[PDB]
Amino acid sequence: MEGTEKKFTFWADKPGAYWVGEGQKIETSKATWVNATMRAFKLGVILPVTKEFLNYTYSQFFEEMKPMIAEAFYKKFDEAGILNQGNNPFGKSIAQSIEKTNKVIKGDFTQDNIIDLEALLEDDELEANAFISKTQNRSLLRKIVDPETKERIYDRNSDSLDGLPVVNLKSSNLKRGELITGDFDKLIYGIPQLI
Amino acid sequence: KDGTLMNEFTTPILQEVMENSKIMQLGKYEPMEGTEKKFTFWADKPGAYWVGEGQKIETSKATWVNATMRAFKLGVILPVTKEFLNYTYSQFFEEMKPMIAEAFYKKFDEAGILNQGNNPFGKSIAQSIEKTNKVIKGDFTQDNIIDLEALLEDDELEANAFISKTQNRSLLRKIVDPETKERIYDRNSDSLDGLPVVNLKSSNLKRGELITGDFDKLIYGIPQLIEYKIDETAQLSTVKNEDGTPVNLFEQDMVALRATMHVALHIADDKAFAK
Amino acid sequence: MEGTEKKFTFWADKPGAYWVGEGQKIETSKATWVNATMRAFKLGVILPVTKEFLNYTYSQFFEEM
Amino acid sequence: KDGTLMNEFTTPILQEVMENSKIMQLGKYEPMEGTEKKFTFWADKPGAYWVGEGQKIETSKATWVNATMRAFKLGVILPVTKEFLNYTYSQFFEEMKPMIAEAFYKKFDEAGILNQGNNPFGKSIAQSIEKTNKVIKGDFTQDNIIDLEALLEDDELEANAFISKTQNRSLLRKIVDPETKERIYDRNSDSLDGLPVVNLKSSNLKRGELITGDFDKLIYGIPQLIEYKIDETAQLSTVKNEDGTPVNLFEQDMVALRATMHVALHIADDKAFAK
Repeated sequence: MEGTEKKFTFWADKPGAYWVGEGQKIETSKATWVNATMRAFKLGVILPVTKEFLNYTYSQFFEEMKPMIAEAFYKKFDEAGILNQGNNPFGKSIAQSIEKTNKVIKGDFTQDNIIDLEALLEDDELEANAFISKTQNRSLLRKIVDPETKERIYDRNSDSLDGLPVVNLKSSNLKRGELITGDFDKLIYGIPQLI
Repeated sequence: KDGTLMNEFTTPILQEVMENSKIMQLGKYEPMEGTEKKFTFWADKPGAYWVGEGQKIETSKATWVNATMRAFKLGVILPVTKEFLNYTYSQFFEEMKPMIAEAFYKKFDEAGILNQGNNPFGKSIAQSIEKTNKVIKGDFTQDNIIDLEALLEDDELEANAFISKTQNRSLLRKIVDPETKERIYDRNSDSLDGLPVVNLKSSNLKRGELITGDFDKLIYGIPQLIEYKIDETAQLSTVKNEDGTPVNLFEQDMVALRATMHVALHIADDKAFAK
Repeated sequence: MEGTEKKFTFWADKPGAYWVGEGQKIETSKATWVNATMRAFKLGVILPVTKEFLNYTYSQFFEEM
Repeated sequence: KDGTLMNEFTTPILQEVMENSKIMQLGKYEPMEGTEKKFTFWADKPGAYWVGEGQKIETSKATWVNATMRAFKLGVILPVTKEFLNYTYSQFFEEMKPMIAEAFYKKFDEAGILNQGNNPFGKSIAQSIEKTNKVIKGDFTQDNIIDLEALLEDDELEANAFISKTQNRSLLRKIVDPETKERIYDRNSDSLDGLPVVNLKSSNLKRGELITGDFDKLIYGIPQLIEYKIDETAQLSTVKNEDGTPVNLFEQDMVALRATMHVALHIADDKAFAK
């Protein structure tokens, strides 16, 4: 998409009485905001420019580097939206929680607080599939002192905090605390247009 | 807006409404005008080699309560002008009828299980309050949860799945206890006693858990009438308010359905009490 | 399409002496809202409708009306 | 920026009138740069048995002019964002090129006949009329128009049709001739005396018609060029304000087509008197 597409209609429905018939209607729409941007490399690219023109192997390596930079482009956009708030988009993951309402705290760490965080999510009524966590944060989350342990997995494929499988991604974030992702729309146009 | 639309917007939450309709099942589903009579028990025992004696038991259920569907107020009147002028809004209204049909099953299941806003007498919470109490939502304890299972064994009642709201499930998931047994959680769904159960959206308190045994389901169909009658009792806010006389125009489609639930002998329900 | 839609475009004139290419194009849009509804029959046609059911000559007059 | 979509662009029945006026003038075109004049006027003796005076005058006049169409900046900046989103803007650019070509012929006529621009400078019809002083003061009468047309034919070459400036033609139509005949009335085509009059829009000219026959008109070719690299900034708004035009492809294509015109002095024109 060129911008942001409008969300699907909710429309609440209930049976109620046998004779009476009433149905609620709800409308949702999203406005177009924020666009992706890619900048050319400085200092390092200038050294590679002379090598690619003279040698054939360096020119082929530069084409292979374009594919590596394309993977880094998706990694940079995801890390900024989830942590430190360095993205163009307003109200996302950490920025959305800080503006509206706080759910969890990274300052205080407790085994009972982790179970209490799941109870707060049940009252808020939000469904989560996978929780995004950095490599540095995952090492601290793996080992913890507690009287009783429930839902961790670890040995199978990935370590679980509440009781669900999640993949770890490399991002600049603090070791203390864990973040969870709900629902977010993804948009892509392509990779490398100008040579 | 003043009755103007440039582009049609897609409706939010579709899977949640469909899940609530499938969740309301315990003792089969069959098409009937009222309530069908139950199957005969007839107790049989071997006893002696020469002597032969057999007990006979008869069961029957009387026809009571019928399903009712009402047309939408205020919101449907705004949509009536849009559907007549624009082709996209008219197609959206037909898609909304299918969404309201899923909400019809969700409204009937929530009223029977919680708050007692159903036409039927003696169901889930209403049946437990009238006959005998099994569980309490006022007091919460890990030992009491194990004690509730022991009380069900003495009562002799079989349960497949326990119906629980989204707000109640969040409180039930996290609990402080010295020893934990039968929870699952990571596989598909969290278990309270040791059995798989699907969660449905219903207006209920966070404290306490309810269990379903056996209940009969009845259905006639969805959306019969398309043309809407003149509004007088229903409140209108958009464009013009109606109280007495109204112009003949379709705003919300009328649905015809019939539902009757069979009364259960034993059912587990929790009620909150102040200390 | 519902309502009314109108589009207008204007082009800017370029300089005589060659130095720099001048752009800037003007765009205008016009739209009209609210459509008039046709009036329904009242007591005047209602008196004729009763005669149309009984008499054959009055039945043809209702179609002509 | 680029919020609501209009999906409409102005085309034809405006540029066609300006193109027809330039074609109605009729002038010889040459591919080679520069011009040349012919030798005129020679002295002759009347005296008997004597050589007398004997001198012949030679004339040579070169003509060369370069013309270029100006590219948009203010309107072109808004169009750049629309071009990437909508395919209609690319088709609109082809229609805009025809309008710019029509404006190119209009600017060449306004500089000579109306003296608005400095394209021709030396060889101008309005400048030649001011130097000769053949223009009539005040409002043009029906009897005065015939006298002015007869005066031009006696001194110089007779013109086929007088140039119209839209508003001047309407005032001439209201006036009636002394004889039993309609003056400046158009049944199918508008004509001053015999030949069809050409209508042209001018900012400087408002009242008074000028009659000209012999006029040179030469063109290099068609005005079409590819757009690359941003040049000449006036107004730009998208994300950040900029003083000098840089980065990306050009917003508007600048067309180059050289045009040259030579005047033989035949126009008289008319000007209104002020008190």
